[PDB]
Parts: sequence; structure tokens; C-alpha cells
Amino acid sequence: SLFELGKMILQETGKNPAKSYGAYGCNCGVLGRGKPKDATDRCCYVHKCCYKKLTGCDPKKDRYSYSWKDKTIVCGENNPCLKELCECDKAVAICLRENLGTYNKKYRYHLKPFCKKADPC
Repeated sequence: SLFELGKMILQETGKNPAKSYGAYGCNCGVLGRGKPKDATDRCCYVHKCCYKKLTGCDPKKDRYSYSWKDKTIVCGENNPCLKELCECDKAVAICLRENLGTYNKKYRYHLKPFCKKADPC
């Protein structure tokens, strides 16, 4: 759910997730994709495409288990959908941390109404 996802982004990046990524560019935040504005935004574009494989679980509401071991996110077994959900969330948290070097506050509440329509995943 958003709780695990938010916690992973905070563990990897050290940033408040909602403030930094709740509404960044064309893909981080409220729903839908759009052409990405930069590398951070493209992490979120990839994360929303990753959610498309899920069947039987809901990425916003469903909780799942994971732990922090040797400063690494480790998804627990869960069930098949929840395990895929946990790995989609872990990958976006890692990708946001890898791209913090180009993060641009000017994209923070970017105007989603103006985003180019996203290509198919």
C-alpha cells in the first residue's frame, strides 16, 4: 500500500515522500502516466507500468510485508500479487534515490493537465 511505498522511498532517499514525490512531473503521484519530464519522473512512469501486471491485489490499499536488512529493502513472501507489488515499489524507491542528482523542485507540483499523453507500456 501507500504506507509501505512511502516508507521505502523515505528509507532509500531520505526525503519526505509526499512532499517530494506526491505530485512530481507527469507520473509521480495521482493517477496516470504522461511523457516523463526527467529521470525521476521516468522512475514513476516505470512504476505505474509495473503496476499493470498485478491481478488480485490493490496497490494503494493492500498492505504487505517487507523488512530493511543490511540497508536494503527485502520483500517478504506475501502472496504472488503482493510480492510483485512489493518488488514494483522497491524498484521505484531505489530508482528515485539513483536519480536524486537531477531532482528538480520546479517539477514538484508540475501541471499534470499539460503532460503529453503517455505511450503504451
